[PDB]
Amino acid sequence: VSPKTRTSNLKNGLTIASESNPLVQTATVGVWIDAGSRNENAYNNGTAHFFEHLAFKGTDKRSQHQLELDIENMGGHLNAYTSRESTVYYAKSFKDDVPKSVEILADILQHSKLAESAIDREREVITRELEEVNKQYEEVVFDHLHATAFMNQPLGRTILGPRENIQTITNTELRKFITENYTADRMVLVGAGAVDHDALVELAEKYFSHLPSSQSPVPLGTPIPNFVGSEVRLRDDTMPVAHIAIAVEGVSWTSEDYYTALVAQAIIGNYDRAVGTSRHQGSRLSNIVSENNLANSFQSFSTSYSDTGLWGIYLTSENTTQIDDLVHFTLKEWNRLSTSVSNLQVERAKSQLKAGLLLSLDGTTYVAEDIGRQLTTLGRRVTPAEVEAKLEAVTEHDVRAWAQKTLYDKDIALVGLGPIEGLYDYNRIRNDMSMMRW
Amino acid sequence: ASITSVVKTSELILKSPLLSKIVVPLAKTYVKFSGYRQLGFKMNDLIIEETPNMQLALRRLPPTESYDRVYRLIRATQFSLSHKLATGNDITKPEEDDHYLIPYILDVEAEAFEKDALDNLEVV
Amino acid sequence: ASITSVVKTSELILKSPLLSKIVVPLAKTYVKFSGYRQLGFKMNDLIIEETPNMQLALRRLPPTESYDRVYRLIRATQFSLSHKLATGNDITKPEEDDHYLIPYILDVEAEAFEKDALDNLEVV
Amino acid sequence: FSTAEAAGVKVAAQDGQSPISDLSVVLRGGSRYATVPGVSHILEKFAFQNTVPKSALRFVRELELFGGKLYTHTTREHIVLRTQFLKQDLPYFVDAFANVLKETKFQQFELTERVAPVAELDLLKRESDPAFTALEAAHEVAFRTGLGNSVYAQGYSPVTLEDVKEFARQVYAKQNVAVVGNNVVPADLQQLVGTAFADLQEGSKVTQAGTTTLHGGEARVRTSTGNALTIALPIAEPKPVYHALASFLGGPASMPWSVGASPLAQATVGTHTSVKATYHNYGDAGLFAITIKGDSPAEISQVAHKAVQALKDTGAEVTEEQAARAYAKSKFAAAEAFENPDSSASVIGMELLSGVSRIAPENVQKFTPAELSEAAAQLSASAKPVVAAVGQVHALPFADEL
Amino acid sequence: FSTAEAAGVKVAAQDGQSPISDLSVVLRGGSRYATVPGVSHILEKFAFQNTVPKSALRFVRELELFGGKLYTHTTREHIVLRTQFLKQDLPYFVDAFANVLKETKFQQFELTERVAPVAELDLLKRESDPAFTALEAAHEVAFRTGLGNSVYAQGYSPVTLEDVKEFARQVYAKQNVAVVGNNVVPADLQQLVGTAFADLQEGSKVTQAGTTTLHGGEARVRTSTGNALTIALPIAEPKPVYHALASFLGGPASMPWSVGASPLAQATVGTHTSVKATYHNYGDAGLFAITIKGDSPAEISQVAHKAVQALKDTGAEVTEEQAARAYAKSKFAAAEAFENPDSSASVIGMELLSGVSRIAPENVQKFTPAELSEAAAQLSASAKPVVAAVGQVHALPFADEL
Repeated sequence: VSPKTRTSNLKNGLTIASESNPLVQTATVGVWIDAGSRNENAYNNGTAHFFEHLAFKGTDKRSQHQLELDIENMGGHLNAYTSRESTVYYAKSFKDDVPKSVEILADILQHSKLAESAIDREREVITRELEEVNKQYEEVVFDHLHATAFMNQPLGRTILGPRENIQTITNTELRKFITENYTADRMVLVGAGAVDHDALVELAEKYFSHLPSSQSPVPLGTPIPNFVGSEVRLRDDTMPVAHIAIAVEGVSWTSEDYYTALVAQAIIGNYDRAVGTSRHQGSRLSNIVSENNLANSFQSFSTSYSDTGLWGIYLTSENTTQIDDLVHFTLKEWNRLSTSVSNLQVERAKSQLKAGLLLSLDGTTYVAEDIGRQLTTLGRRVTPAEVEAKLEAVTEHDVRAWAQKTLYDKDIALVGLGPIEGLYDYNRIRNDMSMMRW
Repeated sequence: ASITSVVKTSELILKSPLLSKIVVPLAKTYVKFSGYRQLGFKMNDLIIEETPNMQLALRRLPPTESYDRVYRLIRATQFSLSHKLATGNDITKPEEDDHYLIPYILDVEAEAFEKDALDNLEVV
Repeated sequence: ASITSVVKTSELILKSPLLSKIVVPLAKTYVKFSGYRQLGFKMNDLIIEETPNMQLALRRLPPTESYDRVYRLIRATQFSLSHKLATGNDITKPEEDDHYLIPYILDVEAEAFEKDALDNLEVV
Repeated sequence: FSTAEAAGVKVAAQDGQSPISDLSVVLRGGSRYATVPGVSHILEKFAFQNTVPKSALRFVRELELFGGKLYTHTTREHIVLRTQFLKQDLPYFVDAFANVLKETKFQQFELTERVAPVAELDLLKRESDPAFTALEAAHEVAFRTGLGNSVYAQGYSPVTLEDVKEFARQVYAKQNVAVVGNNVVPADLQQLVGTAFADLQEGSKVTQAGTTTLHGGEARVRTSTGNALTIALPIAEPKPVYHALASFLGGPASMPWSVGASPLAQATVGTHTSVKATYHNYGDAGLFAITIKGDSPAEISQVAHKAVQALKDTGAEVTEEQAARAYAKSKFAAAEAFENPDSSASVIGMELLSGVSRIAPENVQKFTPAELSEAAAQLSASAKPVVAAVGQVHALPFADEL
Repeated sequence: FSTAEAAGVKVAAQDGQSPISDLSVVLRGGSRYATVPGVSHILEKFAFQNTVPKSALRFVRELELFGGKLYTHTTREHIVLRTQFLKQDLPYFVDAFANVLKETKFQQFELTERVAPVAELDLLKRESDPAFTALEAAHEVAFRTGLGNSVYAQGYSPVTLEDVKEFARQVYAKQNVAVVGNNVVPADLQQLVGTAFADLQEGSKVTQAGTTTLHGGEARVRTSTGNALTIALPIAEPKPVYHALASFLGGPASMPWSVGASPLAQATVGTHTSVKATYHNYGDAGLFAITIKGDSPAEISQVAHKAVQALKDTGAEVTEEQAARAYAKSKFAAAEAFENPDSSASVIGMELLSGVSRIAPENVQKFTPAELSEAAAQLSASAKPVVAAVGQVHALPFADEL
């Protein structure tokens, strides 16, 4: 039984949340913000990601070089990432270097220069990033997947933004973005590892007390997405591996079906020919795929947002003449979540998940990421006892009912990249979303 | 029938003193009248091989055993088409009639049957 | 008919002043009424390719020319099934209607025809 | 980690307040002890195959019911087999390790169909990074055998079932086995190991065939899949100052979208190249390496010159600021290594199997500017520099150019 | 061979009394002059492809009507294109060479479909012999660039059509071309070359990018296709005594089913290994090599030790008998080299292009025992020994062991 997550607020409405571990000697402190690319419009799309670059380009006190030196002298590192709904800025350090790291984070968030010279310099760096994501096939597939599933909607936009915006982003719009979005009621200061909660609250009172509050404070993790059944094909005969994602509209963080969708996802599970144990997994799809050499890997996913989600599978295969079989067998395993699953699969998946949700948190950065994610999506850290109860409440009837309303005979978003000549047209893929025998 | 079945039932009989006393002599005569040794076959050469399990067991034979099996099958086919029987050293002597394939097929089937069982497990 | 034939006859006509004066304007109207440019094709995209010689010429196209041809064929197929015509930049302008494939097929055919001749040589 | 002994097996455990326990068997069976090339990698991959009590299939299906996970890796010193599970499932995992060490059926079909193909995919994934290849090549040049043996199984030298069975006969013995339990009650682990590993052979300590000898040289691995260059300096007397020097020279950035303030980081300005200084202590010898990868062989060559200059410059003078920065970066690196389960297990494994007491991160020595500059000076003035070039090798530097 | 000049082209011809003539164009375009790795091999393979007057197809069909044959090879110094035909067909062959040098259409499809695949089969056939690989590896270590460039095109460094076309622009020029006619009337050849090669560019002398630099080292090529080991010694001042020393040390047997009386031959007794000492003069540097192949890496290692000892022993004393044996074996080797059309062409090619007057076999110097022992002493005590191991490289010797 893990130590209790302590939570305090400041007057502005900044949440401080901590989980101490007296067995480690490092600490991860950082700021989780309930804001990301989705908060941009079409004209300033790319701003949030642009700011992330400039946050490390110098503040009103420390220059770019001084910033570098200060962190080098601390001994640990700083890291940041911007997603569609969430931005994170954290610092991993030694136990007693925590006050330094909180001070640096407070500086780069509140007091960043955003100097025209630096805007202009990064504008090329970010332009080069547009032509090099092209290599990260999983990311290419998932970005096209969001773009098509949420066609012409904010969740459909990329994080980098269009080339056009990169050339026209000004310090004015950068400043406007972080003034509107980086408000105290949207921010959580998180500490995990060798942190004292009371010490962290004091550091918050010292550095984050002059943060603006938003005019209308909504609760943390407050949001209408209209999913489009659709396909993007990026055929490239020169690539040896096909990458395919298939998804349906999934569940939000606060859906009542959140755990049901996780259990369903665990019934299909993951597979990777490179891992020794994968040929012995219990999942039916795993057995079909491994026996017939249909794929190098597959990974089931259930991505959530504040008001929607995507539930589906990502496949990679070199078997270019049997892509049809791979997709066919995958979707017939999904059909069985509607028609055939019983207590046998459901209780097996529950067993696997009860551990999986706890195992994931195996270092201070993972713990901080868990506290930060849960605080910015649900408004609270959910105790493992509550999570164990919600998983236990999932029955086979719940899984069947969920799959019959979410998967069965529903539109999919489909992205294929690589040698995908063998991937059939939309109708034949979508026809596998039901079974004529049932 | 599975090789596993055949081997288990045979072991029940070989255990029982009474049963073995009456079955083993019959089985030996049966084998003599069967006449597969007169075409230079070993018993295991006759087992049906057009099955996933048997194809896997044959792929696991050591190369030497596999080359020798191919020759016995070719040689027996030549006796069959010529309507001749083996003579001399081509006749399989009882001491040469070794169960070279049985351990491989028993391992393949053990896994196949465990997989079937475990596909039907119920968390208690 | 072979591309070689077509090209040689065309060159005879283009040489003759009289002939070119009467044939070139006809050929230009023919091409306008043919209407392949309105599906975004270049003339050479229409040449029959299911022959050894043409398969070899297509394999010798530079990769970029080959990728662009694939796109024009796919785009034209989509116009055909939709019963639409190209508009704007999809229409092939006369200056874009380049004979990208003719030099490749003429080289393939030159060798094929020389091989036929030389297969029939008689030492004198 | 309270070190104890249970039925002849050294057991170290540290209780915690988490629902998650990590149990690791550390074996003295890494590649420096490998009888034939690649055997330690193959033995690692043969863990959790069919045992006499429990098939590989049954083990995986039951592990899924506990939601446990399995991690294995091979180093130059150890084979590490780690399981991660919920605290309460400890007895199952102890018994699983016992079955692997006592009763593995090493069957030829497992080697051909399961073990060797997985070992081959493992290596191909690692080699996708040219820097991995360069640092492996550098150890091979520097040590030849022992530490110079390849860690991983290669196609040119095939491992046989008899090779693996012989090696396992040596390695899977009480004298070569240490049990390390993170977030495991120490008294409970001793009781379980004491019953489960009682009938394990005693065996004898596995030893390196031959003494560690140091050599200089060059390796030129021509690939078409990326470019890298290692500049290694073999160390005859491994000393803790080289950790501080590795962290000082640095190379990676401590901040997103930045180059960094470390000498080696500053050597990469204007280039799409990365650099990393590393120090490898192996008890009886050491290796100090600087690895540079990039897409341009011209840029790698450029950085390589600046890198060796940086080392020479350090041998001249270090500032007090820079020496303190080295202490801080080095304490941090020590702390995170003792946290990471993979490295943690091997650290206590080394303490248990050898007798090298672990240096706690809080006890990491502070080196003065004098001590750091002296360490860099010895390296700049090495008689046996190693250079491994990977990629367009005709365009990468040579040792005599550096 | 009467050396003359016809329209700016150096022509050497020797009339004889046979119905068969050999005409060879020797080009200063070998691999030491290469701009890109493998271009001289590719240019050699592009000879007698499609020219503007005559297609490759037409050429081959007409060559069959004359019953002529075509031979091409690349060295470190030259590209040699030789034709063998009946005496009377001389004008056809001269005109064919003119078409190749003046009017080759270097077409991309020829490179992809014809030239590069043939170049790849050429190399794979040569590498089937591990001794070829070892001696190639040794030149690469010893010289790095120039003489250290690979002779043959490899897959890792693709030659492009623009590479080959640029190189041909330099090489196919009057300044880089020599014509050598065996059993060709010298007056008739001059008249024909004078009309056919008149419109060839003059161009400029192709040069080695950079001076020849000597280096020592090791190369370790892992193959699964047999074992070999070269022990090379780079020579800064090439001297004719090394021919005598190569022939003295010997290695091959001079009679069937025997071992031989040469020091290196006697080093192989009790082993299924072969040995060959070789000396390569390249004008400005040289390489003295001893190559040992065999199926057993243990036996190769054994012979390698004895081989180095043999060289040291020679540096001590050679008897008068042995020095005379060296003169005899060396005169014979010289004579047969001037006879073989392949090597003959390059010998006069080097006299015509470079200016190195040929040494007639009858004018081969006799070296005293003093001069031979001094040459061997200078090799045993070299600062830059090269060792290239091919095969099971973990089991083959290293430079520092020898």
